[PDB]
Amino acid sequence: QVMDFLFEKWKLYGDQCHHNLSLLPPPTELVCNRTFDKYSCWPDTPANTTANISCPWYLPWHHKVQHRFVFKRCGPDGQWVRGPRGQPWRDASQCQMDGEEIEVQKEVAKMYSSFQVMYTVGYSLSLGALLLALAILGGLSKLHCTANAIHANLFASFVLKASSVLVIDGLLRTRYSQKIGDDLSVSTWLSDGAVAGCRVAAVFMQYGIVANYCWLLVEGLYLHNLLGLATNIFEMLRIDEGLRLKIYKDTEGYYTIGIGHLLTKSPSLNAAKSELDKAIGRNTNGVITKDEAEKLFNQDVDAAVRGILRNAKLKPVYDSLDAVRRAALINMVFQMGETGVAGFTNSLRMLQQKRWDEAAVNLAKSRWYNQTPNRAKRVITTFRTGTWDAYERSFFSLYLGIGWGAPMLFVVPWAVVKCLFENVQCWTSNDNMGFWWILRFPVFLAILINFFIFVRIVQLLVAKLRARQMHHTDYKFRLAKSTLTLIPLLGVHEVVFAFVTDEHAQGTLRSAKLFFDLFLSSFQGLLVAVLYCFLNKEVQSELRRRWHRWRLGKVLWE
Amino acid sequence: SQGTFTSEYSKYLDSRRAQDFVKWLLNT
Ligand SMILES: *[C@@H]1O[C@H](CO)[C@@H](O[C@@H]2O[C@H](CO)[C@@H](O)[C@H](O)[C@H]2NC(C)=O)[C@H](O)[C@H]1NC(C)=O
Ligand SMILES: *[C@@H]1O[C@H](CO)[C@@H](O[C@@H]2O[C@H](CO)[C@@H](O)[C@H](O)[C@H]2NC(C)=O)[C@H](O)[C@H]1NC(C)=O
Repeated sequence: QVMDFLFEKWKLYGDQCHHNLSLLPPPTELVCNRTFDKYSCWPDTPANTTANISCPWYLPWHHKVQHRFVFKRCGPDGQWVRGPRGQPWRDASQCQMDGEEIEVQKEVAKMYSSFQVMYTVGYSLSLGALLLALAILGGLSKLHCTANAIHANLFASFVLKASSVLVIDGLLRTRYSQKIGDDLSVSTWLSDGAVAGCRVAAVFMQYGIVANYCWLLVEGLYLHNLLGLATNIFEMLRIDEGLRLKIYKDTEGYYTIGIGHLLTKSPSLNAAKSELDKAIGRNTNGVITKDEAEKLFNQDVDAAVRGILRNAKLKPVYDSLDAVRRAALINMVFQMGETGVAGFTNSLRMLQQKRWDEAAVNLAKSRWYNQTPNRAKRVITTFRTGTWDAYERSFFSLYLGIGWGAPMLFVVPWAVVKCLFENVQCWTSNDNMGFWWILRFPVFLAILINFFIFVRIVQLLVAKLRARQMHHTDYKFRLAKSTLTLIPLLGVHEVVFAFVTDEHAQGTLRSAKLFFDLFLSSFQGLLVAVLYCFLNKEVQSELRRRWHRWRLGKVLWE
Repeated sequence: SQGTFTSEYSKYLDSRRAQDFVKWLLNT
């Protein structure tokens, strides 16, 4: 608003200079006629004598230079002393801004450009990593999973923030690189300008900033969910087959409780009661609880695993699987039988070859998919993704609402306040700007919420690790690792730079301290990219495999 | 601090342009 204030004040000087000159009386001697040499207002000045008027009030630094004067010599010929190329000349040397400030401004110009190249590099490489991470997740078709969908949207917010910062600095060069042509050029520059673009981009940055906070809260929320929701082999079959606490009868006629646990093949239901008592060690009349059923089911899986290892066709594939995909195999040996699953020769081969995508396509081309498409969809997903995601209730719709809905509630009201009451420069102003808190409240609330869930997560992770419940190979541990590093990585940054950026006094020290914070935070995109994509073992494996199929393709054949 | 830096920078660019308009008033 300094360029805007000065052009308005100079036009005012220009207008009221002509009026002030009109009311002057006609001369009585040889005089230099009343003029406005576009810089100052000159009255009728007698020949030889030098005129002196106070510095023009339209100047931004008028407050300081207030008492000084501008001079102009009137020639002995009656016309004003002209310049070298016959131009309007005057001595406004003592109306100029402080020589000390011009040198200091030349120094701030160097550091603003020096700091710009540095953070532009940081933002460029963190954005580059992000686009590559989104390309990888997307390309490998791994964006189906609830975890990856969250990561992609977290990446999208870090893309938006980083990219809108570069657009703002880019537009600021484009605008201020322009030359002061004429008064028409200035009028076109201020009024009919792309100052709107600057501000549209600022809104995307503000939204970027808050959405970053929200998408990191949903990471903590999704993890807090996964850890509590401890899905196992028993849980998937309690869904697929169903738990039956009372004494039921199997399809063949014989008595069977829980998840198809046979007691006696004979039709004697009275004798079956005495057989059930042998397992737990006490009388139950014919009904067992959840803890009794899952302890008894863990014998069925131990018995089914034994058989799979004794089977020459199933043992090669079984060993080349993780604990989750093994559960999907043990699951279909429960519905199909041991000899039945051994029939999936082609599918089992590619499931051993880790070709999860094409394995899932021909497993769906099976006669088994047609008979039970519901149960097949879930186990086919478990083989494709290596996660219990198909057997867990997703809150993904909520997560989009938290991640993108919540910043929406505060950025657009802010953008309205900004539009009416604080429509100045580029709108990027973040702290102690009056109604700064409109955008700070949602982030304060997200760090506060994200703090309490972190503690709950670490409390429940320590407990689950001490109870040998979670093994260092389970995908939940691997996800827990990258999430529980990112949260204290970003958390500590906030705490530290709250003391580092305590420099309130305007200068180069303040500017470098401001730069220190923003520079270290420019790499954040690269952090989320490595943690949620590049360090992912499954992503690393798929890329390694798709590269070896390329190494055989264009080298051996072509 | 990004927004706060970009802010001070634009506050500067504007003040820098304002004095350069005064150079235009002094030369024409
Ligand atoms: C005297 O100073 C003023 C500067 O504006 C000029 O005088 C005007 O001259 C025009 C003719 O060009 C007349 O129509 C006006 O009546 C004059 N203004 C007044 C209020 O007298 C001119 O540049 C200067 N020269 C003289 C001697 O007129
Ligand atoms: C601006 O120039 C004028 C010349 O007209 C200065 O005023 C004269 O100063 C003399 C000093 O001998 C005094 O008689 C009067 O104050 C002025 N002359 C008359 C009779 O009006 C004035 O000082 C200059 N202003 C400054 C300080 O820049």
